[PDB]
Amino acid sequence: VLFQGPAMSLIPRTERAAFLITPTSYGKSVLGAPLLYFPAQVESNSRGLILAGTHGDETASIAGLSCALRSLPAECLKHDVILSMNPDANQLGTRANANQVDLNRAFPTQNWTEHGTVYRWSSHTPVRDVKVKTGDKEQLEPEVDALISLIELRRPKFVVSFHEPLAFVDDPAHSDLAKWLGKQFNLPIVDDVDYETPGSFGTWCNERQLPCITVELPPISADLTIEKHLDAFIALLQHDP
Amino acid sequence: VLFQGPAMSLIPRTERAAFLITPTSYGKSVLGAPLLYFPAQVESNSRGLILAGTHGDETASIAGLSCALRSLPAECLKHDVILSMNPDANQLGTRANANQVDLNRAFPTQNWTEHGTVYRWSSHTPVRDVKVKTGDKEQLEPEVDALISLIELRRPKFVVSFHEPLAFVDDPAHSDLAKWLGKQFNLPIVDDVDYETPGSFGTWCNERQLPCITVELPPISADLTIEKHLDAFIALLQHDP
Ligand SMILES: [Zn+2]
Ligand SMILES: [Zn+2]
Repeated sequence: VLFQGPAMSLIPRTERAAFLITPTSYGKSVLGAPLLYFPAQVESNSRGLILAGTHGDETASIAGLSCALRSLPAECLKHDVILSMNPDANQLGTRANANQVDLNRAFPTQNWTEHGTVYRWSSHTPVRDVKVKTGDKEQLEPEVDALISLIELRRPKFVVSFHEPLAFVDDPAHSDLAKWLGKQFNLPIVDDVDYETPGSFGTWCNERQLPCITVELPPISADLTIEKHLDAFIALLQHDP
Repeated sequence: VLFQGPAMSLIPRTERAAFLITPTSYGKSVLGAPLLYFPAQVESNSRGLILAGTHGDETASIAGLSCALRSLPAECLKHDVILSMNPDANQLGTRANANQVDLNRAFPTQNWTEHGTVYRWSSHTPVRDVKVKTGDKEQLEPEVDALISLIELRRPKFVVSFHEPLAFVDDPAHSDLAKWLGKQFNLPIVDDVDYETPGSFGTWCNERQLPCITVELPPISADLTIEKHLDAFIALLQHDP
């Protein structure tokens, strides 16, 4: 290697409480909060979508993505960013939205059904047994409906979605983007996990041929996320795949 | 000791995604989300107020308090509960609200001023230097205004407020409640920290003679919070001080 590639130049730390990009609303939550995204600032053929907050209690990734976004000069942002697609679940401290619907079981995939499912209470609980709803067959959850119209409208080339706490990069298709992510975040890659489950966002994306990678952080606090992984998020925000 | 006091009886784990208490709104956030509290269910002379989410990125305590609340039989709840008093900052992944105001520097205390202050970027950053607003002298932030009317209306006997990541129980007055909290959460007690700062909730409470204890968790994930401290939150929700 001939020289270390340059350090990213960043908004000064002292200025980082501000958002220099005014977000645009793409909808309204069940409780009536606005759903927000920060539009990409660079024109390019590989503009995609970086997303967090599918599950309202997986917040280390929301904090890391928000800190990264506010650390990046505004004109460097290559992708649309949604800090949280489920704002009600964030203020309720729940995995599910305000109707007790797991939004990752609520996309209208071909195999979607109305029967509920169960999620795991905490990472060391031996079984998944917390009952959770998967949606109404007549009407999408508004956070789902809204994310779907946004993707229709903006056409990202890919989505990277952040979760916790499974500690892996979930790759739908042996792809370089997933390898690059595993190296950035120092996490192992697994191949094709939950891309067939009724209503998962990965299932939904595969049906549309949309590359969708999920990065599952380990169970780490927001503070450790900022201190260990800030650069990995910032890199991602500027990354060409 | 003659026998171990009885285990708390809890809603079955399988049923815990539901809230059995319908919350009441006490206001609206800057972005227009509802501000919610769950009313105490037991009549008593010592009803108080348990609160989290002053800072939008301190979410381990929101998750723990929300999981505790949904674990407790509804009729056992002795205190009002606010899972998050700053829902916009939760969906934005920021410490400050949507106007970049630190809500713990925004209460109308006697010594409140309009000058901004600075908070610490992460727990191992050597100085506080992230600039942050403290409010408008003509008008309260709506999350502050709303919490203040709620306290006026309900008259709690005490407030316990959850923060992260300082790892201590901040006691304004050498009190038993703070000792009981330090023992429950296994955290050291410190005495009179930040109860004089302009606009802090502790300063504001002291001026009204309202006992206000702050529990600062260490920097821990939500998952570890649920697994190590769930019982400590559940106990608190039923505790007579
Ligand atoms: Zn998740
Ligand atoms: Zn705090």
